[PDB]
Amino acid sequence: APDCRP
Amino acid sequence: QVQLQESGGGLVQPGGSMKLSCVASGFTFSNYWMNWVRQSPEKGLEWVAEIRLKSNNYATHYAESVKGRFTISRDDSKSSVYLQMNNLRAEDTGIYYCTGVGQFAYWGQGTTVTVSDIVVTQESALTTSPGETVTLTCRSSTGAVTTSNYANWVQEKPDHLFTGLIGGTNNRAPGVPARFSGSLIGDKAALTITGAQTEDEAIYFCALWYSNHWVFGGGTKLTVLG
Ligand SMILES: *[C@H]1O[C@H](CO)[C@H](O)[C@H](O)[C@H]1NC(C)=O
Repeated sequence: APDCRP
Repeated sequence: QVQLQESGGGLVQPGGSMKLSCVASGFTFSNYWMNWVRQSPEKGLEWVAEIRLKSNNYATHYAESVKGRFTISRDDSKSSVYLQMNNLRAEDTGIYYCTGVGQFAYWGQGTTVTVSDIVVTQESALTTSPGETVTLTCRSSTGAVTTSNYANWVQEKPDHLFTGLIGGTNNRAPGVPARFSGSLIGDKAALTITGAQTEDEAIYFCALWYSNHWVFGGGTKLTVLG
């Protein structure tokens, strides 16, 4: 996955 | 709230070098990956490079078109990201944007550089009126779009002003109006405007993730009449 941090 | 301020563009010769800079404020820069994306009339919106976090050893990835010529770097103590561009070609001409966060909420104003395969498909144009519901779609040449493509939607208004709307398929970016929503419908990604407004006249781009790179669609010109 990509940058999935909120 | 958030500002990404680019600099360093110009008018350069084929074969030359140039370094772009982007300074961030209003969010915790060091906690997010950063990207460079470029726009040209010929090749549309094109993802160029990403850089990850200190905890990832600042891992980088590049588009095949720039690999071995471009280098992305960051300085967390200055909240800045950079793009070193060597051996420039005519095809590198465009407006260069730094962008990131969930996954393309925030965009810089762009800096112009003038030098002198998966296909993601969107509707070329759609026409609506105020108060209507309009749905834009985003198809992959690879097959069905899934949540593993982390579909993003971004809006371009004059003059080359980008704002991210939706990331991770259906997550609305902070401060984005409630009339915008993301979905997956019939194995395409979709952006719906539930009650279109005159100010929503704009170009809308989708971006899909494939393992380690982004592919942007061609954009949809939405006209809002009446
Ligand atoms: C983002 O959240 C996702 C949930 O899909 C994963 O837990 C992922 O590990 C998180 N992203 C990063 C960059 O750590």
